[PDB]
Amino acid sequence: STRTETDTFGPIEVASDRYWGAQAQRSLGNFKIGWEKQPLAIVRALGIVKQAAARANMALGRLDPAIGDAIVKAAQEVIDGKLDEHFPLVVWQTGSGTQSNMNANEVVSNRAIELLGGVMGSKKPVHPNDHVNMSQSSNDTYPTAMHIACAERVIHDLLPALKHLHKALEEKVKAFDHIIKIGRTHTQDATPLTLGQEFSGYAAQVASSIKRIEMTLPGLCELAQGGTAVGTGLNAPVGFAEKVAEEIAAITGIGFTSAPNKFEALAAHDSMVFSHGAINATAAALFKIANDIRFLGSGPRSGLGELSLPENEPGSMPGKVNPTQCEALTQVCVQVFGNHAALTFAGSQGHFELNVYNPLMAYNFLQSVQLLADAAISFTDNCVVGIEAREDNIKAALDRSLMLPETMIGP
Amino acid sequence: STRTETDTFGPIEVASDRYWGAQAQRSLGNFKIGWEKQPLAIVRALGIVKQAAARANMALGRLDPAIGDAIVKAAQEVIDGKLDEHFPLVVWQTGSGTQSNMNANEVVSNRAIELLGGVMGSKKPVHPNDHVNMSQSSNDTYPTAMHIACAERVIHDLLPALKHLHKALEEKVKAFDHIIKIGRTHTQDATPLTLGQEFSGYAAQVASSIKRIEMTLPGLCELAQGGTAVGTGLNAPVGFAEKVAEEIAAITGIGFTSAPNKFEALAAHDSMVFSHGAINATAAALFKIANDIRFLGSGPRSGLGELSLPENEPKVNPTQCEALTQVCVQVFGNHAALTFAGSQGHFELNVYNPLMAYNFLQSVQLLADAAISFTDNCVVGIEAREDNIKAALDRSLMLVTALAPKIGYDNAAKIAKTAHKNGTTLREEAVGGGYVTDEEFDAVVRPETMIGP
Amino acid sequence: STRTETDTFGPIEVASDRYWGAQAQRSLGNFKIGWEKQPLAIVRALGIVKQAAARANMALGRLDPAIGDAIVKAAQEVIDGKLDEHFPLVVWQTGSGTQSNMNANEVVSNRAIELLGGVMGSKKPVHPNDHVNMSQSSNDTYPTAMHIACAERVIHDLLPALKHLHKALEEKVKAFDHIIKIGRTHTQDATPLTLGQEFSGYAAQVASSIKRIEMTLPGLCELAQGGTAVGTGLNAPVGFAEKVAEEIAAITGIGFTSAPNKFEALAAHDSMVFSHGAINATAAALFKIANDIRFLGSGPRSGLGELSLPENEPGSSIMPGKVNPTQCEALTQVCVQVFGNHAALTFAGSQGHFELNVYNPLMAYNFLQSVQLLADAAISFTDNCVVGIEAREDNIKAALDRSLMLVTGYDNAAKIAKTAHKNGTTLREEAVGGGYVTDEEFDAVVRPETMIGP
Amino acid sequence: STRTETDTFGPIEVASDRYWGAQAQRSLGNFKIGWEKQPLAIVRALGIVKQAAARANMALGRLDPAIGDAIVKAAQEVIDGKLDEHFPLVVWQTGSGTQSNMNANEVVSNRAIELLGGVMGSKKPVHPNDHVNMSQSSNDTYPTAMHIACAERVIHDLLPALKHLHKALEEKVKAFDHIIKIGRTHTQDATPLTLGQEFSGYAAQVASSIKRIEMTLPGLCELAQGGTAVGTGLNAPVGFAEKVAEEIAAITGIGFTSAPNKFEALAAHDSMVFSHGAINATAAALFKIANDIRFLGSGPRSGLGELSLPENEPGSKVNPTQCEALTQVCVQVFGNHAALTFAGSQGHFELNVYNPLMAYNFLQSVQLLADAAISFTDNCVVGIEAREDNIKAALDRSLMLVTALAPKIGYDNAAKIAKTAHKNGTTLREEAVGGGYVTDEEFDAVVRPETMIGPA
Repeated sequence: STRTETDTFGPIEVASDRYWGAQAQRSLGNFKIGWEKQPLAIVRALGIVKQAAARANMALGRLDPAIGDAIVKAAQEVIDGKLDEHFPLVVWQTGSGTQSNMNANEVVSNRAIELLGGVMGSKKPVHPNDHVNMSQSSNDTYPTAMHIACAERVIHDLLPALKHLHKALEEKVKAFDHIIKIGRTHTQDATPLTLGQEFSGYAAQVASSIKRIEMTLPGLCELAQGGTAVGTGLNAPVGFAEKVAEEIAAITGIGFTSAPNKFEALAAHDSMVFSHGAINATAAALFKIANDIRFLGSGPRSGLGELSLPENEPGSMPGKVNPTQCEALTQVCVQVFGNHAALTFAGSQGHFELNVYNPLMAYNFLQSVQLLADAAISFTDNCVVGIEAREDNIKAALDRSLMLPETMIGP
Repeated sequence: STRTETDTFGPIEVASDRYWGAQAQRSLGNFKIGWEKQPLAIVRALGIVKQAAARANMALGRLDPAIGDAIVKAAQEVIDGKLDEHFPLVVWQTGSGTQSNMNANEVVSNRAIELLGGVMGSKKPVHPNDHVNMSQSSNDTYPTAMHIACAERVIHDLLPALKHLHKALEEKVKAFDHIIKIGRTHTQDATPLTLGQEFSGYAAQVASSIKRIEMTLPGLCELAQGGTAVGTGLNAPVGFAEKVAEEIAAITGIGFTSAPNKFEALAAHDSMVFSHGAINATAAALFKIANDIRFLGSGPRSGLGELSLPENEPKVNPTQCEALTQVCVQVFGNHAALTFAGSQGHFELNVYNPLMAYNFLQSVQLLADAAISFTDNCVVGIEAREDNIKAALDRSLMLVTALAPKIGYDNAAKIAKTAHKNGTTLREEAVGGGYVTDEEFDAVVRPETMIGP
Repeated sequence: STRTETDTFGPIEVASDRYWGAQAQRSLGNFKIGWEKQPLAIVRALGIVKQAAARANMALGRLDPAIGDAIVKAAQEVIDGKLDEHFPLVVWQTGSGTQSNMNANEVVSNRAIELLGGVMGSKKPVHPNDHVNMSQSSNDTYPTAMHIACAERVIHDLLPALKHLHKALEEKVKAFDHIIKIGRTHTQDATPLTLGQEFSGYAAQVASSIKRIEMTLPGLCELAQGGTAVGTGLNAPVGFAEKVAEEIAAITGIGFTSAPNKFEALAAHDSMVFSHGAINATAAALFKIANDIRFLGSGPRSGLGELSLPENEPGSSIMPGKVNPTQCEALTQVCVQVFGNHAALTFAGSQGHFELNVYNPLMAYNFLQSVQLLADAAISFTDNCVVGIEAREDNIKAALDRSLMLVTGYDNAAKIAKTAHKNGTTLREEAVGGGYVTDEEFDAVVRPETMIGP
Repeated sequence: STRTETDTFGPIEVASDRYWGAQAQRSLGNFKIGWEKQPLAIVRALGIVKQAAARANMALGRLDPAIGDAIVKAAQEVIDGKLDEHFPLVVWQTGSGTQSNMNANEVVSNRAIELLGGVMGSKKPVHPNDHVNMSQSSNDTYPTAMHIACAERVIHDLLPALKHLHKALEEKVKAFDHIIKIGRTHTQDATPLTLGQEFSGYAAQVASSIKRIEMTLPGLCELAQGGTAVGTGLNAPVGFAEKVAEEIAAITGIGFTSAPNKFEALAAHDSMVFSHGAINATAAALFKIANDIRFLGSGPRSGLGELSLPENEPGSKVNPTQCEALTQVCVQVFGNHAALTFAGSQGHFELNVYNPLMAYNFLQSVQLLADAAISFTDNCVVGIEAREDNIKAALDRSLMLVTALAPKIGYDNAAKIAKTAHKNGTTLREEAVGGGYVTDEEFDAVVRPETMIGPA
């Protein structure tokens, strides 16, 4: 059961229960590459831009409110994640993200047609290019969607995750502050510090990571939208760039702004390279914390034996508790280091007016953010909060140390 | 509706619909991290190990044929892709791959039980640990499945994909052999070469990439199975290591062997770092090829204008070039992750296995799929813009050297500078300056004699 | 001839005309690895720490001014770079930088001794450990010196080099604002923009890079000094951490502070990873700029032919066209080197163990190499390429009139396009020669200057 | 004083004691970038190419013996490392390596002129371009020199350094083969193995790395020389490509060959990406080995305490400083590999113009790994001693060996022994004998670590 959809290349059959159009159907056949569909955060962001564009185009007298209001309602369904199944395209597509931009135009158009009681696939009364794509190019819409999605996930997922981790580490600083243990430098026995003090290092690394990320957000919140095809703003109304950013800001509740220079915003994504550097630095910090905890929990008898980590999956030898949350997190952090290398290389590869590595950069950034937010929460809830000190082992080691104690942990 | 499954922690409910057990159900909650499930190639290879172990275990008299035969059939369904929906676990789990090993044990055990008309969840008469996992450990099974999957996907997907690309390139070598063009070095106009010669470079890069990959296969084909928990082989029967590798080889049609040192095989995965090194080098070659083609197709008026690339989407954007180059950069990133994970083994065991399996297999899948798509949707349909190329050939200043024999260096130089200043051709400055007749110009300046030694 | 020097391990011979002592001499023999000695910027920074520590120790009455004043003068010579030949140790040493710290203690001690008329090698009256290293550890001094060195080179070398390039780019924006050219998207012909607008993108990328770098400096300027061995501050006087940071700030003219958590400052160097992330992002920006200019200057006849780049290397008389974009090549090579350095530095940054990260020299070396190369290459690409760039106006205009992009009367706009495309002619030759519109109607309609803004 | 050297741009002064010419002198001011000069292995290799080219040109009758014999002797001094101070140019120059090729031409020409009693700077009777650079282009010469240098250093430095390390690891396999220790998986206590078995893993990692590197050498030994400017071989005599490769092979004693496709050899250096992938893999192996030894040596009292590593410097306790040097070096190689790979991707049309960058990173990787492998071997591995009393004492304290009682006393009674030992902080013996599950003699009869270290 199909309907026939058309574009400048000709007609193509689309499953009747699907909202997408000719171009999306073509891209399914042309880009059979890999496992990865466009991140759902990008799908949502494309919804935000189509909705904000409609609102700005109406306010600037370019769009019939009969058409515009239907676009707005249809795009809300994309925003709310109700139409996720109508985005079947892979990451590994045209480097400007044109196929997914057109996927969003077609879906918003067909759903709006349906809401107005029109015939799906006919492009009437809501046209995918003339109305949904009005005042925009793929060249400026996809990079805008990237920044929105990246900022949103950092602000709503990653930063709360890290604060949650920080709070748990601070609880441990307070609980472990009276526990005096032996320091290790070069892995060799050294002078004493409290377990609370050691944990205060971990906490400080996490707080610092939070601040580093936050500092990079203003860059991320500058949007390409309104630069159109090459950055000149040609074929956009005067004032569109500013207005559509205000509309985007109002939808998201995040202080998005129009980029001061559209040529810079199209030809390069240096803000994402720098923001991803803060996430890269966060991964190095979390790696170290997780690796330390791993080793401090080693044993029960031939290890360092300072920590008792919660046992999350079933045992049988007695006392043998694998630090599996440390393992999940350290694996995630290394993934991020790899993502950062790809993201950086892609960022260097812009040509003239346009960087055509957009889907790759969005996919790497969003994966890093998802992985680190998820693993930070999991490591916190399933490891950190339940960590106990093995005080007898810590005492018994200190009393059998060569290194020498309440008078040895101060300036 | 749910079935009660049990482990040493206690009972937990599993959808009656599902073949997995207590460990897998627990891991769903414990590792709520990311988008990525275990690659289906890893699921298949785990099926392969469990099938091969059951056969090895039966031939060594350790496993009763009533249990073993059911295991073999249940495992065959995993191998064949029929039970993919029964592996719901993420990549980002315990670093030995234990949870996915357990997932495989439970799925095979339950399906085996059902084949025997027993009660699922009861571990009778096919026990997930005692029978499906017999003579093995998570530590030696998951890295074995890693190597099987990596070698299988390279042999069946990547290698044929590159050969397909190589053939399509060699065809263009022959078709474009007669087309003389201006070379570019440092992006500046240079001495000539044929479009065929230029494409012979691309082909040779692909052909060399294949040989580099093939060379790393023997190392991938060495399997950790039989090292058990720490490499010693404790709790595996004498001969199990060798037998199970033979069984795997028979299942796959590929020359898998038992690794000569099981400690090296558990504590590190250097052969995967090396293989992916060949994949990384192939990504660099493919990137350069796609980037060249991208620029050679630039235009139609203000670019290089040498190639006409097929238009697939509704002035032709080189979208297949863009897909392939993005894929190659992804591989560069994957290689850094895989290398670092490789360095991070501790004592008897490397606990970055799922991360390494995921990266290696993603690279292989992307490179293979993009190579095929680049071949079919770009390379085969490439046309030379012969009028553009010839026009440029005639407007070039590079051919001045051919006049030097007959007219001397200083005169040729004077032709070139005047042509450069005036915006004119060499023929216009040579013939119109009296240095040579039009008959002699055509006799001296022969591009066909400047593309060889 | 050689002077006998002594540590807890035994006696060892040191060349008589050298100021280093027993631990330096041992490390020379023990670490025969690589081409790279410690960056001179680190040597300087070690001198700074020794000078500052002496002044901080005197102000807290732990060090006798007779000894202290000689240390200051000796350290000054290290700071001024007068004693660089007395630091023969490689980067590829102990991971805390212990041996370079000791190299600094031994050089400043022997020089101060020689300044007080004493006997070199005798540790009197200036002891390398008890006086020069007083109140400090290698674990807090080397990381302190790393941060001083990195911050000094970013502030004095890289940022001025970037401002210099930005200024030169802004002059080209003004000069090229009138020149309308064809845009390129996916490398395909696209709608018009001016060469000035294109260059304003480059200028904005550099300015943004400058801002990203500056924003990371406060983190770099937090110092580990005072944490001593494991971070607790043991064996350093109360108030030493604050005071020595104040002394370091006075010496360098830069607002260095004492790190609020010494455990974080010794066990990890996350703020270097973050700062180097700004440098990494700068290298990606510079890479794209240089690469664009390389392609825009390509030709003279079979390239893009938009820019004429200064020829800095001799050509042939028979090759009046060819100008290799060699400054572009130096810069792009440097940028790619920075991408590698960033990967190493990040990985090293993840590899701390318990109270101490022991990849310090690796990270110092990579960071400082990145700063040196980017600053140098930015200077050289500016003076030797950017300032001398000329637009090939006739070429750009000829390209603009041979273009098929200005088609956007009737609607054989597509048919004029497709015929010109088919025939290899111009839009004029088919729109006027085909009888669709006159020359004056063509010229009143097809206007690029109306197509470069909203 | 100075000598006037001239190119097409005009005259330039060169220090009288220096053999380089006009282009080398201009390159000093044009590329004031970085600390790094062209590696000396590249200088040597440029010497090799110039000597090989002279011999090849003479043999083909295109170069006068009076001129070439002088080039040959002058180039020999470059090859021997006698003229190193006359190559002052940085890595960070033109991407084809032109400036360094020119440097070699000028140095060879001026020294040759001198040997013939001519005037230095005159280009007579030996001309840097007409004679020393005959049949060559900078596009095909510098990458030939690059491959020569990389292969030479791998073959003479890195491979022997790795065999040296392997040899010292095998000594330790034999020494430690009697010593049974507790395994560690996930860093947790696990079943036993010998310290010899553990070192057998390290030794097999090193042997495997050796084979991986060797396998990539044929690729590295294929040379671009003869491709000239763009790959076609125009301006080179028929058979120059083959002959010059032969001459290079004869100078080096290494099986260099002429690359079967010159366009591939000029536009890309994928062979180097692949070989450096072998070096990258080696660094990952060596990092793991050194990191393990670091941790096994940890203590002396609150670490793992398995190994006593030689004390080279103060000190405290024994800081594992050789492990730190080697691990730092290994991470450096990971970074180099990323830069090298990306450069490899960046070729444009007929020529890759990231040559010096790739050369520099490859040779630095080789130098650092060879040096660090040797130093780690000599100053750490050979002197490593097992702390047998520590290891034995942990082996007897371990809960891991309960599994040996399981066949005799059953799987539930062994666990009861283990949990009680765990809770009480007592040994397996105290709980097994002291709970009447087994006699002292039976415990020694069944709980035998030496029977749990192999197939079962």
